[PDB]
Amino acid sequence: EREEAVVWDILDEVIREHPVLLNRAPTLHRLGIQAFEPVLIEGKAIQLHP
Amino acid sequence: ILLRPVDDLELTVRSANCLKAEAIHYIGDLVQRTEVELLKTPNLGKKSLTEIKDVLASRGLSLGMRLENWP
Amino acid sequence: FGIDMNTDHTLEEVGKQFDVTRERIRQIEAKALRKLRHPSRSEVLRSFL
DNA sequence: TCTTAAAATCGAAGTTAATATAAACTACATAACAGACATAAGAACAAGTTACAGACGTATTACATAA
DNA sequence: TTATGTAATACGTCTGTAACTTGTTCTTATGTCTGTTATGTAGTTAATATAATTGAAGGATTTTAAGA
Repeated sequence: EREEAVVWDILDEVIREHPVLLNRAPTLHRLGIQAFEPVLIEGKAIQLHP
Repeated sequence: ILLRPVDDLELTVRSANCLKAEAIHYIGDLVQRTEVELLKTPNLGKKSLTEIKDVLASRGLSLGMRLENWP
Repeated sequence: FGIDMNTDHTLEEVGKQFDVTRERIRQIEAKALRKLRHPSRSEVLRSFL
């Protein structure tokens, strides 16, 4: 909650190679949900590969 | 460990009694004194001293080191 | 206190364990309490405040 | 074999946070709330019972001194 | 050489501390009984009066049972 730095290093280590699932509605086919490796970025928006 | 008070050593009431009677309050004050200086304390006998030695040696410490500029 | 046990017990049936004496049970429990209060074996419990 | 009324269905997320009309008196039994008392449980003090510690006193041996 | 007398030394030990334990004694929290008030239930009223009720609405297609 206090958002210390070591929390940020721990977060990097947990997300190091943990894939996440991205989805967009409507899910017309199975390509509407795909797994990506996350890269932590400053901001509030998800960056998507073109 | 050098910054904990004497009671942390968990001394027998006889021991803690004696060392509180000589105003020996800090483990530095325990170590800078020697065995003969403690054996001269009234009511501090040989077996009391040996159990002090055992318990203090449990914590990686011993009697008689010289601590500079204590405290 | 009833740890790992279905019911809590008062001094009576705690005495009923070996010797049925009240003040000895109280003094034993108080000795155990100040022994646990010792800062050397209570840091792991102080974190739960 | 041909009308004719029913029955069922009709994309995902996302957000979203409600209202609003329209018998009285009497009699009885029961439940709830408050107060006081007795009881069981704990806190406090003091005593007794017991072994061990801590330094002293003693006993023993060896060195020194005296004959 | 040997009695003697001091001195180191090791072992009992008398006493001071402390642990274990009980008596008992006082205090308090709780459970219970009892008395009083509010709540909840129930019964009755005697000009005469005698077939609701309120909406609601541009649907478009299929399939499947009743009626003839």
